[PDB]
Amino acid sequence: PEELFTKLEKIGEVFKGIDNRTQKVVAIKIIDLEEIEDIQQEITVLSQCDSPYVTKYYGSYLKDTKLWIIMEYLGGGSALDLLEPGPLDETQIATILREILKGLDYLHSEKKIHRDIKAANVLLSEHGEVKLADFFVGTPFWMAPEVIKQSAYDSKADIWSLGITAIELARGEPPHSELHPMKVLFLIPKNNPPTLEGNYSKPLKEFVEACLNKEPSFRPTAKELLKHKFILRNAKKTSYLTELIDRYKRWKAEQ
Ligand SMILES: [Hg+2]
Ligand SMILES: [Hg+2]
Repeated sequence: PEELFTKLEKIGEVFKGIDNRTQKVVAIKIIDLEEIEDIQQEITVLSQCDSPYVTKYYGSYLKDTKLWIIMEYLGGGSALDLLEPGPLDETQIATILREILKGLDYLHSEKKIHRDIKAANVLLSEHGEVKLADFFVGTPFWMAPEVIKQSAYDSKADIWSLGITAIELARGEPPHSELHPMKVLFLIPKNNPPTLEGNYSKPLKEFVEACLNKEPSFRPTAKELLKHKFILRNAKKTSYLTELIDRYKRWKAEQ
């Protein structure tokens, strides 16, 4: 059946697997089909995406009642995983942001909206390549005020989410992280937008402020932000991110 792949360790259950034809590692999500419409939608979008900044989809298979979804394997962890040992520096922040922006620029140029940009959905390869993962929708802390209000929105909603993600990358968590999500649901539309507080460079605070404009048309586009002062002064080779990957592995081993 699906002996085109060898299931390795569990990493909806996700497994590391190996493509028997090439010996390349894949991620295998196995869903017991026994609502299916949401799974259905996710698969169609992934197969419609084709970018090095977006997790590759390799195909779906049915075995008995189980759907096998073959995905790009990325063994560096999520950006959220990499915050666990301690703070990032601004080079690491800018580098990660820059790659997310390339992914957003790709998606926004293809008339797509991610709708769930957050550090947990930014995945790294073992070599430090950064890609976007995981397809009123979103995760409340990162949701744009127009999304929460169930108002009309477009790709600018992702830009707001990018700003909240920039705060998460700098501070380790989004604004309001200690509050019940239902309270956050009224706070976001009501309150002044968050700002990055603490000892960060002016360009970084300015990058965040630009994303977090309550008026979506005043937020820059992903193309524009790729040329932001903070990105240009601070972003370096993605291969330098291996240091963060190593930091996490060491941290995770010590418990
Ligand atoms: Hg996609
Ligand atoms: Hg796409």
